[PDB]
Amino acid sequence: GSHMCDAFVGTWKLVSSENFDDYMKELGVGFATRKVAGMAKPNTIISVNGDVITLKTESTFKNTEISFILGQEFDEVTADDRKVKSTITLDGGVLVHVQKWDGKSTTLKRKREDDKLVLELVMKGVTCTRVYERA
Ligand SMILES: O=C(O)c1c(N2CCCCC2)nc2c(Cl)cc(Cl)cc2c1-c1ccccc1
Repeated sequence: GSHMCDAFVGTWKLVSSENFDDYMKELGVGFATRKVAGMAKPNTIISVNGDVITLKTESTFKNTEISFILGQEFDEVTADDRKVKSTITLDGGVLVHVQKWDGKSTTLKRKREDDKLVLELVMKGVTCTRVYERA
């Protein structure tokens, strides 16, 4: 049967970024990591099996995979090596991903817009946009 998350399922390749260096800086990412991460064009497979959503990313920099159930907090190690407590929820048709660590929080929103998957990343005053197309 069909589900709301269906529009996210697929293979997505990064095409563009706005304010990513600023966002990483706000997170405390060091110079060299910012430069190397900022060059990459990662690919992410988003799949669903029952209630479990998996996000599998492959790139020249880091490979990551997370699996989760909507609304259920989980442990995540981010590409910049933060050890966070994450929760991913649907807000209408937007996936909202909150990461908490050391009393800090960042919010990552995934939305479908035209044929794209658009990510909005917010840390304190900084907003970054990452745009993906199907691969
Ligand atoms: O796009 C990502 O998967 C991703 C990412 N994103 C954040 C939004 C949701 C998906 C994961 N956040 C990053 C951060 Cl906060 C720091 C660094 Cl140093 C690298 C990344 C990368 C990243 C960047 C380049 C290659 C691999 C992962």
